Amino acid sequence: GYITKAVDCGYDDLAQLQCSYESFEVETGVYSVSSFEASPRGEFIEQAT
Amino acid sequence: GFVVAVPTNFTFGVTQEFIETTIQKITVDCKQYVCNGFKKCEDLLKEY
Amino acid sequence: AFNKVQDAVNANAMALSKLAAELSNTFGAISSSISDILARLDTVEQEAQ
Ligand SMILES: *[C@@H]1O[C@H](CO)[C@@H](O[C@@H]2O[C@H](CO)[C@@H](O)[C@H](O)[C@H]2NC(C)=O)[C@H](O)[C@H]1NC(C)=O
Repeated sequence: GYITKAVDCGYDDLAQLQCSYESFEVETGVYSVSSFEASPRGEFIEQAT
Repeated sequence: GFVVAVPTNFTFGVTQEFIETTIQKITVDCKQYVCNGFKKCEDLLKEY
Repeated sequence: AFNKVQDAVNANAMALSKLAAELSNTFGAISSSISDILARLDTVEQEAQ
């Protein structure tokens, strides 16, 4: 019942692969992956007077 | 005996035919397709 | 040619696990269990969940 291992899914690209396919054993290949990074945003406001 | 129709002249005829061997390969980013990077959408998608 | 013997065993088992896993989804309801929807809501709100 104890958590044995974990993966931070935004650290590098192997971690994005493991979290995008939701498994720890990944079976040699070439894979397309998703993004799990935060990347804090800004603001672009432009209205007329 | 019997009658047989035997050729006395000929040509060469060409039949054309297409056989498909492959399709276009596509991978989809499912998270960006469904939720467009919104955290409120991504918590509602865990229920499915 | 031996890897196709195992990929039929895996295909037989992947069909059965996609049946049992759709019973723990809530699909946007308050719970994945009918006996909990019947105990927390009233008769007009039970039918929508
Ligand atoms: C088989 O058929 C072809 C075509 O029907 C004949 O070729 C013709 O020959 C004459 C005389 O040489 C020419 O005037 C025509 O222009 C030819 N036609 C074509 C389309 O090439 C050929 O002679 C025939 N063979 C026999 C043994 O009868």
